Amino acid sequence: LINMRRYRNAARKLIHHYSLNSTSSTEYKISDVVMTMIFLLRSEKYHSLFKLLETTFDDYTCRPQMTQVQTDTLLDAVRSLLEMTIDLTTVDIMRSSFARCFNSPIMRYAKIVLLQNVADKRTTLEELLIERGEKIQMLQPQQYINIPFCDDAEFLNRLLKHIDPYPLSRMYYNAANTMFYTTMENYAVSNCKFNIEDYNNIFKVMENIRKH
Amino acid sequence: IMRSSFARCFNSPIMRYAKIVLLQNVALQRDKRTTLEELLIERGEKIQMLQPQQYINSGTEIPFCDDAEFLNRLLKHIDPYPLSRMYYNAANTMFYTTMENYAVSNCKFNIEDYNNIFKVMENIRKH
Amino acid sequence: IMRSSFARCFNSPIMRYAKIVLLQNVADKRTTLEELLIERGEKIQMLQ
Amino acid sequence: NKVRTVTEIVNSDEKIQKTYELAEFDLKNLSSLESYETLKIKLALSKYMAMLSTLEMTQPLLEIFRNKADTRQIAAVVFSTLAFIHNRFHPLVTNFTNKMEFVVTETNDTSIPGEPILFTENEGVLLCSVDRPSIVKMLSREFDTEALVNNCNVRIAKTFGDFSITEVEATQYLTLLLTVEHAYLHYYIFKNYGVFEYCKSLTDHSLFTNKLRSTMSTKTSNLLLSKFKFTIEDFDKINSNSVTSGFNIYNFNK
Amino acid sequence: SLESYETLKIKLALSKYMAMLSTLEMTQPLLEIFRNKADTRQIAAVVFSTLAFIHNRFHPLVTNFTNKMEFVVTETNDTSIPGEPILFTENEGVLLCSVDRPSIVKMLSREFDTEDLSDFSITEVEATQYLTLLLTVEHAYLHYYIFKNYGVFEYCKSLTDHSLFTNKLRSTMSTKTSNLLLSKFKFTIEDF
Amino acid sequence: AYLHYYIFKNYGVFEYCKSLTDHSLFTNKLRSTMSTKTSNLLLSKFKFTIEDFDKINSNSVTSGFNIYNFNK
Amino acid sequence: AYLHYYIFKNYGVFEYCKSLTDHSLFTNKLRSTMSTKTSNLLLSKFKFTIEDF
Amino acid sequence: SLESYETLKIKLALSKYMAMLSTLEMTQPLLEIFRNKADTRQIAAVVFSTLAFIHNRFHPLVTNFTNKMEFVVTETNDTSIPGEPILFTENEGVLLCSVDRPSIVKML
Repeated sequence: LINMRRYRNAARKLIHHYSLNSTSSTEYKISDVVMTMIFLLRSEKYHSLFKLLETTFDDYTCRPQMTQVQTDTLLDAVRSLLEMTIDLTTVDIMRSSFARCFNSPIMRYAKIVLLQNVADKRTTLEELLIERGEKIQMLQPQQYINIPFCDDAEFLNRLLKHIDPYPLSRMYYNAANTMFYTTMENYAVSNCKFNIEDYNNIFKVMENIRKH
Repeated sequence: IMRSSFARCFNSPIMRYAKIVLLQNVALQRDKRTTLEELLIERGEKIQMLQPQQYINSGTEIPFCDDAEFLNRLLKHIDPYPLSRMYYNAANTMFYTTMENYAVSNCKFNIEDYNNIFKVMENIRKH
Repeated sequence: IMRSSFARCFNSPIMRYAKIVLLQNVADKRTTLEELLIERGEKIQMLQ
Repeated sequence: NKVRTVTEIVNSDEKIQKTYELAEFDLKNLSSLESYETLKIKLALSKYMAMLSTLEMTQPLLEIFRNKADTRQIAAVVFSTLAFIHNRFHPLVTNFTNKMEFVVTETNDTSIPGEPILFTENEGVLLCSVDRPSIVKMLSREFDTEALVNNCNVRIAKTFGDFSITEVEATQYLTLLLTVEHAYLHYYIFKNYGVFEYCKSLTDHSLFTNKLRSTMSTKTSNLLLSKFKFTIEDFDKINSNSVTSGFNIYNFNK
Repeated sequence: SLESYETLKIKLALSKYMAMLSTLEMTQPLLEIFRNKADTRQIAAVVFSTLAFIHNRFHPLVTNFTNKMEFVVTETNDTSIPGEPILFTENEGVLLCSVDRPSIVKMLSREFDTEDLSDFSITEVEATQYLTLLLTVEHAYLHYYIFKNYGVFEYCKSLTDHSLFTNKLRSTMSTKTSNLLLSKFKFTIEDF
Repeated sequence: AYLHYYIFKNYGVFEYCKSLTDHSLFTNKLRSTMSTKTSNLLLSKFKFTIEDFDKINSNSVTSGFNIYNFNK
Repeated sequence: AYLHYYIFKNYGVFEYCKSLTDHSLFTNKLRSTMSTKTSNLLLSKFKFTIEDF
Repeated sequence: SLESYETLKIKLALSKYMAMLSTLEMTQPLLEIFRNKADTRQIAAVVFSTLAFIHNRFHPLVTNFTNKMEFVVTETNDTSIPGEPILFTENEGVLLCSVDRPSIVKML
């Protein structure tokens, strides 16, 4: 007999991280993987997800064939587990993450990786720039534009009072990690090499900008 | 023993995606002013965590130079240089750096202590 | 206290010199001195 | 207030005197206070929220970006954010570029991986691209709102002695503001140095330091992303795949 | 001609410090070393030998000095002591040195008021920087000597209360302390 | 308790709550006035030490550099 | 090359990089206090100007 | 006679540079070294010691110099800086030198 609630909570947290649906950085151990897999097996309506993630043990065995109703049901199951949008690419992210976690060896220090192996056309940033630029130029513009900056002291005072208890550092961390994860997921989904040199050089540019 | 091995294994961290880590840009001090003593205690605690480096001199003898020609030559080169202006510049840059550090550190500057620093003048003159 | 002390004595290996320890593993909320200071200070201010 | 210093040497009665103006030291001390910089950033964010409010944009940003049908609100929000950032850079122009067009993207097939807001010239007018699903995914992601990022003594001493804006909403506002700030830096290089330099910058952000510090570093305020030093966890290990036996003689970006 | 004799005193002392720094086998001028955070060995050597030179001046019978020194080169503000760029002490008989590099860089990089064939020449800025570093290490040595002569507690109390420079400096060793260039000038602060 | 209370009354609530978490401030806030005016303290009659203090403290060891060792 | 190197040491790799493209730092960042020092260079013994014709 | 004194200044400086190059133990004249792409050590030594000589002239109190130098001898155009045949900098405290050999050969 196992505790359904604890296993469900561990599964929820680990899947939240492994789906890139949350920026909560909590050190995850092998125990959380064991709990999430056991809960996935035990719960009847998560059997599809459990089989999906268990197929990742061998790299040569790929995703089971699911008819549209099965994919929709699994999407509803994932949504219920996360109580949050969620779609097929989230499932692909989860599959890749769990595959890399499972095939990884037992080790003393957490391994830091980047999203990869999701979604034939292995491209770079510039070819995508050209192609999507042409495609965007194809698209018809929707709105044509042809400005109040009020400094109402009382209103800004009330806004500051509302914002004052918020730990600015936490807000910056959340925003930066959200932008980073969205950029990485867009790169991986588009099958484009994510050049972290450029992304880190963005921060380096900000740092060099400040001190002048 | 197998249970202990499994306990060590289950606490092993798993792979995680990278995250953007925030580092403090400038050691910004808090609103409440601090005195020199509390600042000294805090900064000494911070220094304790640093890793000291070993310096090994070639020999124990005090460095020195008895080359006359070089000594009178340096003296001649610095001869047209007034001592008043040199000492004034040195003292004022020392004072400015001290005051800047005090202001940045949000620490109260005791004028009397800084004045007492340079009372060895009268101590020498009187005795 | 007795249970913790005897547990640590039993699980300790046979050794030639007496092992000096401090009390631990008695009584969820792992706290420090300052959080306790704040909490018990509020609770004491509650008391008439 | 001014402070006077006197130096006296033992060879004469001469005294050389200098006057220091305390306002400089007070300014440094104020700039060294954490609460001061926190107030500056929070006041910028509050001004942004007030600017949105006076434009009826009171609905949460996530709800604004989740509405596929109503494009006018998305275009107005992005334009207002761009104008706010432009005014922050140049506190003399209240109206942004007087004419520009907006196109909203709902497909991955025509999406740019990492630059959700992009700018282009259709030979007649500025055009701005908005990747709506990317911004929706950004704002809808769950935030870490219980963890603490690193004074207990003042709290101990104290113990011994109306628009509903949640933390999630404020984080969403800051996220959109930073995204539009990045877009505006790209747009500034565009407008001031040509399409060629803009598309060069899109693939190499390192040109920002040279094309901003020449004018912006001495004339405008501080940038929002410069409030904290951001680094990627275990950056060296992940970058080990691309390592050069280098010889950097033009290391213009430390 | 007594004032000329005293100026000769001070300038000869400064020239001897200059020549010691020359003999110490320097690759760059002082300021240049202090902006080079990559090479802490040279900064430590300069500070240590200035301390040794001051020690010999204060104690003319002492001809050698310890050959080891634990040192930390301060880089960040949260580990820097305002008003004390260099601090000397020892623990278990091992000399302990702390150098605030950014502070000394700011000290030597200020703009100072400026009211034969071999091409040798010394600028005013260089000489004044030399005197400034000598004075700073000399203040550090005063704190160090208070430590040795009256305990780590008198050292710590003097770090916060500098009147021990005039109380604990007895008149018997007035001739000894007069050897310091810090005693050749007075600097006072008056509100205005 | 009276040493804590003396720091309280003479240096404020902030210093009192600072002392509650760090007793090492006693040496600085007592020796300035008490060490030369009052009698000897009762706990100073004997030198008290914890048995095998170094071994138990080995959990918290610093590669230290103490320049303000105001408490030997 | 040594002038560029000395600009590097005295004012940062950024001043070095900016001087690599803008050589007016040879006359701005070369303060008159070290004029005697820079006069020791043989590069200071001559002037070379370029005039359109 | 001030112009004669200044010419004596300049020519004595040039002669001292000449004598330093002589003491540096050269097998060939400068141009000859610079056309010898097979021996980069000699070119690096010449450039490094000229840098050291200039450093001593600019800083008369400096008598020694670093004993290590990372150097690259440029051969192709796509790795050459126009107008800057030799460039000095350092990274992690290690002197970094770049020499454009064809440019200097054309100069001499």
